Amino acid sequence: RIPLQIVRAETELSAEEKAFLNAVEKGDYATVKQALQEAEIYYNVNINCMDPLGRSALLIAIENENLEIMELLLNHSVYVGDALLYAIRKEVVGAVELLLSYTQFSEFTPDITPIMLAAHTNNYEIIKLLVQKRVTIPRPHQIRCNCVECVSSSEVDSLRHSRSRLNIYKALASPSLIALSSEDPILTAFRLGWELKELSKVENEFKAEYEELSQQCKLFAKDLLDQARSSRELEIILNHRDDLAKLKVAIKYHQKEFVAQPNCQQLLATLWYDGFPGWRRKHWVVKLLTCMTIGFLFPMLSIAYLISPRSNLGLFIKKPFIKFICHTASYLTFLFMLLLASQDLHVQGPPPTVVEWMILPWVLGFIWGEIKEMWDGGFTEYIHDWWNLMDFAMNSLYLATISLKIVAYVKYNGSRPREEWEMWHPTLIAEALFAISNILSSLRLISLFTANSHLGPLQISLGRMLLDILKFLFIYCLVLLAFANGLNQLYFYYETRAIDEPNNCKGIRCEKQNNAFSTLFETLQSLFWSVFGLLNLYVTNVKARHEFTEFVGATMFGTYNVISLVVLLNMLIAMMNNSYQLIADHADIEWKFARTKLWMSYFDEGGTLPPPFNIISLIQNQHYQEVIRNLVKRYVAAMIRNSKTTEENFKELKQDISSFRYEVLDLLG
Amino acid sequence: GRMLLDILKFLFIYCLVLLAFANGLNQLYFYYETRAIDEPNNCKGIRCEKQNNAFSTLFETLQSLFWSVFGLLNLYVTNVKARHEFTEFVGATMFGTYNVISLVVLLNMLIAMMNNSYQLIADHADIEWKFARTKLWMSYFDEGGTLPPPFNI
Amino acid sequence: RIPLQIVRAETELSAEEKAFLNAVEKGDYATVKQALQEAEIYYNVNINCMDPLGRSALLIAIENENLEIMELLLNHSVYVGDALLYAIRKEVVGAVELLLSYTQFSEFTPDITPIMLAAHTNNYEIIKLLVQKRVTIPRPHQIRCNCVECVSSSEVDSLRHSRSRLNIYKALASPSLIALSSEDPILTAFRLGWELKELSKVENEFKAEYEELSQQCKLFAKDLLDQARSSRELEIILNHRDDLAKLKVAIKYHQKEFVAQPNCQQLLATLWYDGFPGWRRKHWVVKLLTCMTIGFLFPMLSIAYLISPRSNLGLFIKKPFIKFICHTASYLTFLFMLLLASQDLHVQGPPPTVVEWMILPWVLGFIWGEIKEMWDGGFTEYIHDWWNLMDFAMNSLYLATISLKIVAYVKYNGSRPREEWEMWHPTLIAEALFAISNILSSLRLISLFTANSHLGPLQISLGRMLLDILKFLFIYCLVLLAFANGLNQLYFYYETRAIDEPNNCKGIRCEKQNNAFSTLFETLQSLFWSVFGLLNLYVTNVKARHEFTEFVGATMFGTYNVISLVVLLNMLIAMMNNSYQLIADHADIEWKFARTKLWMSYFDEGGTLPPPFNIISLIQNQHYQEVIRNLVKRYVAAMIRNSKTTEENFKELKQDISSFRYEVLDLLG
Amino acid sequence: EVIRNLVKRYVAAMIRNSKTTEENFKELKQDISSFRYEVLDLLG
Amino acid sequence: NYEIIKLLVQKRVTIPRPHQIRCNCVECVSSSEVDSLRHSRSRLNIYKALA
Ligand SMILES: CC(C)CCC[C@@H](C)[C@H]1CC[C@H]2[C@@H]3CC=C4C[C@@H](OC(=O)CCC(=O)O)CC[C@]4(C)[C@H]3CC[C@]12C
Ligand SMILES: CC(C)CCC[C@@H](C)[C@H]1CC[C@H]2[C@@H]3CC=C4C[C@@H](OC(=O)CCC(=O)O)CC[C@]4(C)[C@H]3CC[C@]12C
Ligand SMILES: Clc1ccc(Cn2c(CN3CCCC3)nc3ccccc32)cc1
Ligand SMILES: Clc1ccc(Cn2c(CN3CCCC3)nc3ccccc32)cc1
Ligand SMILES: [Ca+2]
Ligand SMILES: [Ca+2]
Ligand SMILES: [Zn+2]
Ligand SMILES: [Zn+2]
Ligand SMILES: [Zn+2]
Repeated sequence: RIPLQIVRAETELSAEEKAFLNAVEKGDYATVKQALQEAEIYYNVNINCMDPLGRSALLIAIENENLEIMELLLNHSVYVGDALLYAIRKEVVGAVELLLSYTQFSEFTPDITPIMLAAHTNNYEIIKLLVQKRVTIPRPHQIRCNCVECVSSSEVDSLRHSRSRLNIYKALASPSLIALSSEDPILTAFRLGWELKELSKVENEFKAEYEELSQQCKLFAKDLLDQARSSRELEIILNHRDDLAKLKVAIKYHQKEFVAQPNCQQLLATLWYDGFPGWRRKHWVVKLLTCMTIGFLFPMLSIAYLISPRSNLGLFIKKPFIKFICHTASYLTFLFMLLLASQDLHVQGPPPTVVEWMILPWVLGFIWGEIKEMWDGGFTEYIHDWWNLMDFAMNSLYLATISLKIVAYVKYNGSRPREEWEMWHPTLIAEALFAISNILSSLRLISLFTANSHLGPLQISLGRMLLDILKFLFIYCLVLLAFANGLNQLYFYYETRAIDEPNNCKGIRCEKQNNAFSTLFETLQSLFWSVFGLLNLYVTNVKARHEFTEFVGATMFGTYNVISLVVLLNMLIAMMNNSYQLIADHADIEWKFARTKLWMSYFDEGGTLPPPFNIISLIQNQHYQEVIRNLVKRYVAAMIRNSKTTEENFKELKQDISSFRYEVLDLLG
Repeated sequence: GRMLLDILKFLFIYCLVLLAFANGLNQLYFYYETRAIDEPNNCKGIRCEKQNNAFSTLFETLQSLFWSVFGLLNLYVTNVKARHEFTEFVGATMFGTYNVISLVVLLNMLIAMMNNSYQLIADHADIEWKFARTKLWMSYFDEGGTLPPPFNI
Repeated sequence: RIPLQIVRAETELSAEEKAFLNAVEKGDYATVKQALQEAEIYYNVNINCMDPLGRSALLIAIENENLEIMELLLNHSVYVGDALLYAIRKEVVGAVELLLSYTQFSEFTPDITPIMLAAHTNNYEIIKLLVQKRVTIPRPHQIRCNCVECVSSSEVDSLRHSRSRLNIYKALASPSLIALSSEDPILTAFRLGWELKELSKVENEFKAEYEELSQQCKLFAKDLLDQARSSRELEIILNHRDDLAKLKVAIKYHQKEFVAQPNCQQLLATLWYDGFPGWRRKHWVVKLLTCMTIGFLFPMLSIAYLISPRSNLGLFIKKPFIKFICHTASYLTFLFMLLLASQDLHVQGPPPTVVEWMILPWVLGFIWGEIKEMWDGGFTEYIHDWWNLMDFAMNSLYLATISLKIVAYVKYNGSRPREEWEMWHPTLIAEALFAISNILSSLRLISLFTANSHLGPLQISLGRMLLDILKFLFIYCLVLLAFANGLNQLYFYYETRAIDEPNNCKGIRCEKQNNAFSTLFETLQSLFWSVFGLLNLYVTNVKARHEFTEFVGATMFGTYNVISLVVLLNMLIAMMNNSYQLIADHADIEWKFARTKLWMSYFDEGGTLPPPFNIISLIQNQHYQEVIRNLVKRYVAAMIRNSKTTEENFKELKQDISSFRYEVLDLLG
Repeated sequence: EVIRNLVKRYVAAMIRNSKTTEENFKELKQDISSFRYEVLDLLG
Repeated sequence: NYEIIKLLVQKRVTIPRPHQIRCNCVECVSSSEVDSLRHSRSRLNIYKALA
């Protein structure tokens, strides 16, 4: 048998104390009043005694929402320590008002204060009541602060310091506490969410709590925007300066839900189709014909803007959608010329052809536009855009091409057949670089999928899955390098000269593959091509009769095949499935944020002409404050309605019924 | 690592199917075994430029059926020098049934199992990783083994 | 503007009728009583008037659970038609008892009766109250009944007939109505669930409702089994005759949940490990060593059973687990001999070797065991097992092999080299058939995965996904046949003789593939092998300079590749994913049912010896009734507890409070 | 006529389905408090 | 709510007719240009009422 006793004993209550606590629980006002009056005289009952659950009489009265018994206990001067915190957590306005007018165990940490707890409960009534007085919340220090106080607190007690910081940020990120006590609730929500996201990044632990607090701030900003009821209010909000300034700030803080607001998107769409008033209601054929017409007329629009910007055609290109169409048409003509550029080849360093002469101004315009964007935007913004990396690569390659061409033009005059050219001849390197540049230039069209409704979210999904692909590539490369090292170690003894080969061809790119694993570089290439099955099996064979060596090499090759294809590739498929399912929910918001950034990029005056043509306050504050006041009122009302539309409710109902029953029985009897 | 368990579970039935078809193909083809001298380059087996004797012995049949999973086994290996077209057709049918089972059926079922297991274990990945990392960190708290090789000797 | 009016007008209530209905809704007993007494004299208020929702005063009283006002209305003789149905649906015992003691619109169809509605509500109290009287439910006819009444009702009104049949089956399948009024609740649940499943199969519409009713009956049987509290009760239940007879009946009706009951499984496990009392608590190595020892000693156990069944070794094989081990060991030795059978070949029809002579008794034993199982079990049971099909194939092939061998032995004596043998020589056909038989024999080991905990549910999952594979194979074959027809139509003009080929080899199984699409059979084979990439591209090339024909053939081949691989194979993967996710939940129950069938197959005396050694009542009814009574009581109590542990509840609370308030105000004032 | 029958049946069925929140508990408390105040006024 | 809807329809109540989906009258374009948010909200409210 297992004897069961009380290992951690406490102080039991007497019979009279238990009876008094039972009377308090049942809500019998008369018996509780008699017990208090008798305790004043006989001192037989301790009014501050706890229960087996640790609650005192005052805590029992608070938990039952019994205001009469609460006031009766308060009038008899019972212990009140931390009772206000319990009243606030219970979210009972009457208890809070009663207690405001006036080391034991506690359910609240020592750093919790009444205003902080009210903010944690996000109860607008109690938060407003506490802010009516002079209450303050301590300022959290910098995320990476290194002052003496922060390091001293961290070293003395890391748990307490982290808990206090989390409690402070829970208090500040309260939507009700931001609705009050905040000059600009929208900007406060933006920056508070950004700081919470940064804290989530920095704090490896407590990451989920900071992430959810940041998400809560983002949702509060979105709902405040949702409360707008007219286009005038929306324009006032988005144009406020601390045009579309606040929208730009929201984009800066990655407020995807705020930007993808349907009314914000509608306003941005009206700005986007400046020229066409009825683009929303048109047939597919009409839109396609209009887009084709504007694309084919892009040089005329660019020339008209160059000559006279103030005309029906001069300023027609400054419209965002028209500007986008013209830039896309210019890039498409550039790609068409790139395709045509491959339609005498023995000249060493030939002069550029007509197609190359037409291509050159586009390349110069691309370089000039890149450096102009670099100057106008800045450094950090330029480097934050990943597409710019590709642009840089393209430009560099093109520049290299030009350089090499010039070199080949000045260093060579004779016409020698390409068969006997040097391997590192300038023309061959220039042509290879130009081909790579063509590949990258055509691949640059992916970024335009954002402008499309059907292609945008798909591109978002693929870009997000590229992260899982990158994660898997590391372990794949580790396995590939391991097996390459092993196969090269095994096979490098049987390396044969190219002369001994049947066609004087050495390597795996010959008709009969040979020396697949002779060198580490060739072993890497062989193991790569085996993924796609282009490496034949007889490459694991050697001229000598070393059948054990051939079998071991074949076994290494087979194990590599099994791992890379059966195991790693299926695991990659499973990871992609999971990630795509995870990101399918938020694809629309991500796409709309990306498309909003694309649209905003075409609102600026700079960069109007596509290549190659580019180389040739108090009242506003008062209006914003009035609109913000209206939005805050509407948001508070809506959230109260949503909250209004548990076991403690049934406990309160029972308490009310019992109190009424005792009152009636006392009045009658 | 957790999906490796599903891989191990699937490997048993795959090996059963592979052994069955290897037994059948060897039983059918072991009569037409040819010497290495008769081969065009004195090379016998499937690791030659022209594959031959793919199903002559049980070991070679196992290797041929393994390499057929990755497509490195050519079709003409189901051909014999004699004019036994029925035997060649039956051997080719056995090879094709093995291909259908191992690739179309077994591999897709393995993919489905991996999907289910990965979805199941995605929820608790963080706790498992933190437990493993805690064990790794604790392994470096002890005085013993401070010096890495070769300084430990 | 859209004018809004009442298109379907009704009869509005007067002011006094509306006031009376409001008084009834509020529960004011005094005003309702006064209104009734005044209506008796002045006839100014219609006591049977409806409301805008169609409810009368009696229906309002019933819906509020106001028994006092209900009785007051009943004492004044108000219209009571269909009020009992509303009382039953409300599941109020007091209303039902009041109404039992005593063409307008109705919420219940005309075929609904009080007992049927009570069964639909599955309320044990009301069902018992109605069954206390003499109530009956009409018998549904046969599922495929063809009497005059059924066809007449179906032709006159199919909707009404189907609705009435569904209502009757909803009534009968009520767990409370089966707990009462049923001699054998378990057998009734089994057969009722089976019949509901058959109706679901037959009725293309209403399939989901019959499926859920059948599932409900299965769950009721499982819960009744769950209520057993001792092994004596469980043995009495499972051994009842209308051993393990009721368990066999449950297996017959595919009661998977009933069979996979943990207590049923525990009893079956104790029966399964008859010899070993402590097999549950043993190490893996001990179990493996014991299994290997018993497997290696299987011939000794078989011989001991043959000689003297009554000994420590004679009856040691009759134990189910030992019998399974011996049969598995015998089959494994047979497969080992099959493997050894491939270790002079110029003899036409050679005599059987030592390995073949050892194989022959195993084949004879397999055939004898198959026919013995066919005789002992029956025809329908034998053909219902799909594995038997494979067995049949194996046996047939083996028989064919033997026949051909005999033919080749008697028809040929000379030793001619195999190179110049006929294509259809008996020896070649016999060897091909034997190889196919070996493949099938080794593949037969899949059925033993059921006996394993880790391999069982996996086999269940793969078997269930084979259905999706079969479904996909139809459309794949349609596409394959279409493209084969097209490619053959295009290419059959350029068929070349085998002599013209470089090595006198014609077809795709040559070193240089040729005539890939010349004939329909060869086109089918080429398109099949292209799925696995073994068909080379140059097969779409012809000797003539018909570049258009070659391009069109290559385009057909490429379209076939795109469809079969990119489209069809990925769709197959998606289908397999969905089906595996769907069937992962019930894998354990399916596996345990299959394993129970496997275990039961080894409980019988017949078939004890594996090949080749196989060729050398009133008191019981009273006990079952007592146990069933105990189970029914426990099940009723448990289900009532589970149900006890809506807006109408709050409406009833408000009604009670208002009635109390009116009573107090009348008593005081 | 058929549409009238269908509309009646649909209305009844949807009302039944809707019948079969914190504001409900607030209303219950309000009713109890009103009854309590009425009784206390009537007695006292 | 069927009860309240019936009570209000007992009187003479009307709901404004929404225009064509691709209507191009002067009133629609004027309302869209003056306040797109208000016009869209009113159209959505009308269609919520009718449906
Ligand atoms: C598929 C092969 C033939 C490559 C074709 C290359 C280009 C001709 C395609 C690739 C991506 C296409 C672009 C994808 C995105 C859009 C957005 C599209 O706009 C919309 O879809 C919605 C209306 C709007 O832009 O506001 C305008 C066409 C455009 C530039 C497309 C123009 C044609 C592009 C450049
Ligand atoms: C993987 C390759 C080498 C093929 C091996 C073929 C056989 C040697 C394997 C295949 C399936 C195996 C069987 C799968 C199922 C079982 C159940 C197993 O029992 C259990 O797992 C739980 C204990 C119990 O049976 O009650 C006993 C071994 C046995 C017959 C296995 C014996 C060994 C078998 C026949
Ligand atoms: Cl070699 C290259 C270099 C840079 C770039 C980047 N870049 C683009 C590309 N856009 C045009 C359609 C898809 C994205 N337009 C530009 C206009 C001005 C400056 C840079 C520009 C593309 C290609
Ligand atoms: Cl050629 C063959 C024919 C039939 C069969 C069916 N069969 C089996 C197969 N069992 C043994 C282990 C896995 C399933 N045992 C038997 C005992 C008696 C009778 C038939 C029997 C297998 C192979
Ligand atoms: Ca750029
Ligand atoms: Ca059988
Ligand atoms: Zn600090
Ligand atoms: Zn009938
Ligand atoms: Zn209009």
